[PDB]
Amino acid sequence: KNIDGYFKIYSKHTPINLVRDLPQGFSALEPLVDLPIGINITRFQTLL
Amino acid sequence: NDLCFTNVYADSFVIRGDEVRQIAPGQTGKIADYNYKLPDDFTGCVIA
Amino acid sequence: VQLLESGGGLVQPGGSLRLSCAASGFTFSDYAMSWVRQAPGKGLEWVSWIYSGSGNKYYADSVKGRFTISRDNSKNTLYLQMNSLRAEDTAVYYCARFPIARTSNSQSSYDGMDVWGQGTLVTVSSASTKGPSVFPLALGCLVKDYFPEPVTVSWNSGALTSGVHTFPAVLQSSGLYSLSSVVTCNVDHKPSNTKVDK
Amino acid sequence: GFNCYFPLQSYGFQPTNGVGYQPYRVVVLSFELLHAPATVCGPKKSTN
Repeated sequence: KNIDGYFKIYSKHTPINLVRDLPQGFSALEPLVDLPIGINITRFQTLL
Repeated sequence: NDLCFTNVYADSFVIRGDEVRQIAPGQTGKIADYNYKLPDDFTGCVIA
Repeated sequence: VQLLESGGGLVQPGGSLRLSCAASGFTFSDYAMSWVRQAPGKGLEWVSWIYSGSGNKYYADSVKGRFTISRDNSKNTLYLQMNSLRAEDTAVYYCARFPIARTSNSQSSYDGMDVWGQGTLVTVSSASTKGPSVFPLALGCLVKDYFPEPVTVSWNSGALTSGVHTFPAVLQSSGLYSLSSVVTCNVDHKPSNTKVDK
Repeated sequence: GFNCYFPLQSYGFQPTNGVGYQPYRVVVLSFELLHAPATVCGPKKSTN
């Protein structure tokens, strides 16, 4: 998320058992790190 | 120490003693005009 | 700013010697340097010009090959090796600072021969030296039979200054110069290194 | 050559030079603040 230039990543790593789709249940994403990037962003990718 | 800025730039070089007074805003000569010019609207410091 | 020349003296024809110009009061590496020749009682004849040792050295058309100019920025000195000297080169050599670097606001003799040293005197002649002989005359004293020019002549060792007229020496049949100071006389001949009080 | 001078001249930095000719190291801190979040702050005084 990008608020006030700040780029914040919330995250949570969960041990699961699944092969497709997203599991049921509820888990809140704890804040992980906030980055004072201050720049605008509109697009992204992934790395594999 | 009271203020905060987006970023700092340390511009490091070596000049002559008689030439240090050429690293002030609005100064003219052979270092200011020809080598390293500081704008008159300078927000920073010079450390020699 | 001062440029002091050394090495002016008696030279046998076809000889070799070295003018050394110690330059002080300015950043020696930033300004070009030059040597300028002045025959006794004649005009300024440019000798040579330099700015960097690895760069191009410029020489007068009459001295190409027999002269060599060089710098030493560590010693702040300008050197001139003159070899195979010819007769017309008997003269006074001035070491002149030729500024070539103009800055924005600082306007300074850019490309003008800015400051000239006292200049040494080189005599290219096989004739030997001879001590001056004073001949007192308005009081006066005649310094005859001294070789070579110049000789420093004064009244009362510089104490009496007003009215002291010195006329340039002459080249006599014997080749021996002569002046006279008119208003004791101090006659100091550096090449023969004699100080005479008459 | 003439009218073709090398643009850069060297500094003659000898230990015996007068102070006006001695090599002075100069660091210019240029401070920039803008819409990007102020990221370089000074030490935040903390009491007991």
